[PDB]
Amino acid sequence: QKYLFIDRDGTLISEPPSDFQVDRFDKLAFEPGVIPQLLKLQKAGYKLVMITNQDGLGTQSFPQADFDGPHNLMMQIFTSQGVQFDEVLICPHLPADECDCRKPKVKLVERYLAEQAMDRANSYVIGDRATDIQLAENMGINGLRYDRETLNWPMIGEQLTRR
Amino acid sequence: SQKYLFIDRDGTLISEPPSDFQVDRFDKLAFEPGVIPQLLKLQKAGYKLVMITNQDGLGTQSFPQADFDGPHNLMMQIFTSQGVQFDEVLICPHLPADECDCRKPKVKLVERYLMDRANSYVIGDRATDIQLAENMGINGLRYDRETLNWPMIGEQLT
Ligand SMILES: [Ca+2]
Ligand SMILES: [Ca+2]
Ligand SMILES: [Cl-]
Ligand SMILES: [Cl-]
Ligand SMILES: [Zn+2]
Ligand SMILES: [Zn+2]
Repeated sequence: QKYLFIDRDGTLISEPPSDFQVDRFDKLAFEPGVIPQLLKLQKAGYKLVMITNQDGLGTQSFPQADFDGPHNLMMQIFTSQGVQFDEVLICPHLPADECDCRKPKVKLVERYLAEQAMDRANSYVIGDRATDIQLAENMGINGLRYDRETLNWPMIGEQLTRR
Repeated sequence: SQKYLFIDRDGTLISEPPSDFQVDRFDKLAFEPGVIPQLLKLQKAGYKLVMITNQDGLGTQSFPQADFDGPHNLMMQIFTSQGVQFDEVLICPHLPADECDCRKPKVKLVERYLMDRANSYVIGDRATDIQLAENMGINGLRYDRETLNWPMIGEQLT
């Protein structure tokens, strides 16, 4: 079973440069081609897992309800279009917290690291940061660095369905 | 000449809010199932897309433009980022009691198009969308999420 463990901010949707929080609907913007390309990936046999660091989500620096609105709408869009994430894995912690679950730590994905849980050879972490790539290393799998110009959703869709 | 799909907004591309028929809040925005992949499938088959919508009283105290713009611009962001392009977005903002020239099924918003008539369509969920197709001299598909939906239409037209 091949899995794509996919980052949220800066990968599925744009990352706001001011505070790095999609905490209003006008800061919500899908990355180009993400929907058709995730559809294409699913049709090739990949299951999808969302994995995101959301610094201080739940607290007053990032109120749950400020996150929920655009997140839920993002999820309705995916679901309604046929894109299904098996899980959405979120670390709401601050880096100072030194929590167990903050990417590139593997705690959130521990069940996929069980011994026949996935096909490590053909599974990927897709994300736009070094920490996504480090997560992949920590997981014993491939890391793809999403880039809107140089490794984008159409390129990814093509590359991962190559035979 | 050119194949067009004249596509209704509320109830056809996006969900129609059941109590007040206005998508005037972000939390009332939802996409109709499969609308994105099917419109992309339709584009690849040579259909050009035009959005056509009655937005009763858009700009009045009951439907302020700023209330419309937010969810609408977001919907547009989503479509465009995913490769779906509407050549135009044609809006009648009037109340029915105004009896304007532009409220579907009247043909005014679309005069300019009045294209390959035999392969062109109005797609919408109301009898008024079907009447628009008749008034325009083209085909009408009565969208229904359950019974004549986006995957069916994508398949039918390709
Ligand atoms: Ca990111
Ligand atoms: Ca309608
Ligand atoms: Cl992250
Ligand atoms: Cl209408
Ligand atoms: Zn954590
Ligand atoms: Zn009008």
